[PDB]
Amino acid sequence: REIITLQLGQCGNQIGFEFWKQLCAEHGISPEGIVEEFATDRKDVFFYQADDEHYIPRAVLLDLEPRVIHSILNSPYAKLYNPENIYLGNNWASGFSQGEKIHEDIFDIIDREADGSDSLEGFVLCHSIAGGTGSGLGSYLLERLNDRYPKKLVQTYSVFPNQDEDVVVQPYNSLLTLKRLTQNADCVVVLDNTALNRIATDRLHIQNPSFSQINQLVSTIMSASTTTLRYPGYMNNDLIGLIASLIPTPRLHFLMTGYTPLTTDKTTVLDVMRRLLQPKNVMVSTNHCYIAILNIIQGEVDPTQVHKSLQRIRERKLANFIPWGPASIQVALSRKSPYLPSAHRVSGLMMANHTSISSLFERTCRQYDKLRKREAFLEQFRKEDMFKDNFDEMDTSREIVQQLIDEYHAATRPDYISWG
Amino acid sequence: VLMKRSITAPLAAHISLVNKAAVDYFFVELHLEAHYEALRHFLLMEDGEFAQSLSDLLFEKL
Repeated sequence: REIITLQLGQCGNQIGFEFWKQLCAEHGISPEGIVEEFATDRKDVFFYQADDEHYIPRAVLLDLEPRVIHSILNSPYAKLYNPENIYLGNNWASGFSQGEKIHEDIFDIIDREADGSDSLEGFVLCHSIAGGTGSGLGSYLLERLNDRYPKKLVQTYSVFPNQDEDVVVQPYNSLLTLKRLTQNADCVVVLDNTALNRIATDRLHIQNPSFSQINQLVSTIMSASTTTLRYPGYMNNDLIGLIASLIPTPRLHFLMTGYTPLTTDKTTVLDVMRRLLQPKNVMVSTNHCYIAILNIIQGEVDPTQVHKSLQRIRERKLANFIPWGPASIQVALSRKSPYLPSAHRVSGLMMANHTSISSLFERTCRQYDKLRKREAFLEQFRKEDMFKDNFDEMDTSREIVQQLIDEYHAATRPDYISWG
Repeated sequence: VLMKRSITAPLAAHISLVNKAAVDYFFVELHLEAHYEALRHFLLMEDGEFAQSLSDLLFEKL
């Protein structure tokens, strides 16, 4: 419905500014907030209706030790948004305590936007896990939103720390943030930085500017999630109607991501469905089984080829699902976005609950367990000591993620009617 | 042969012109092609922000 995006950390403010620039380029808006003569669309999903027909976007700009936020200010697109949400480290405990002291002022900032809106449906959190300023601060702030607002939804557009490492404190930070994500979030969209870097090196031969193209990829994915909301469709124009179909139980809420044009910075639909089932198109690097598969496409589509192609993917017998529940591959169609150049006309996206992410979680679990038992990589930091003299929250997060991996591998079995 | 072949000639030439111009008038003057994609928004409940607001309020009563 109405969604306010929340951005924290330097990387998170970068990807939020990239998202707002992508939505300025997508919709008929100037970088001043002026409505254009070709703007009809719904623009009350992220844009607050301002007084001179300005669709001023709903953004909360929060920073911790700002360096790149000055460059975000140094732009003509910093006059498009920012309806007075302004405010002035490298560890999870440090960022957690730094958010802990300033919680009242940022909560007043959130409260201003909360009473300002007519309605609200979800919170978008854009920041990186174990990224320093994002980690710790994001987990504390996530605790505060779901403590304060149990009436709304939480979605997290996040990258997981899979970059093959010097910072050695990152698995502890990721596990603590992961405990907060498992019990205080309803949906987390997980991507691998290595798979995105492999695709970026596949399309062109870049070495250094991978991050900018990854920002564009997350921008297109985040706009692709709500294109059916901003532009009139039929179904999953409520976010919860989309989120409900993939999640069987509120511990398994992590979604695979795939996008079928891979040179992005006409074709038959069964072909791009089979293409989207590839891990070369999936943005994440024993037998694992999908729990539920639902896919989005917006582009040049034949309206009658949908039943032919869904029959063809059914009788292809290509994906092997989960034997306790009656899921389906669910085909949903959205509108291709106008007011922007329509190139690479067929564009599809998949959101599916797969147990293959349990292998990546188990790799991070094994790395955490090894570095924790060796105890030469946490190194007893003063922020970690002042946060916890006894260091039992890491053990609690270990217990939570051990339960999660057990739930994962029990869901892969046909015995998940009883709890695991 | 016996058949009309010079009496039907100024007649069948008029029937087709009449029917096609009459169909043309509806579309390009009265916008009949827009009324279909108008009833489709409501009566088929195609459009968002209308069905999610009508059914949600109505079913609270029963």
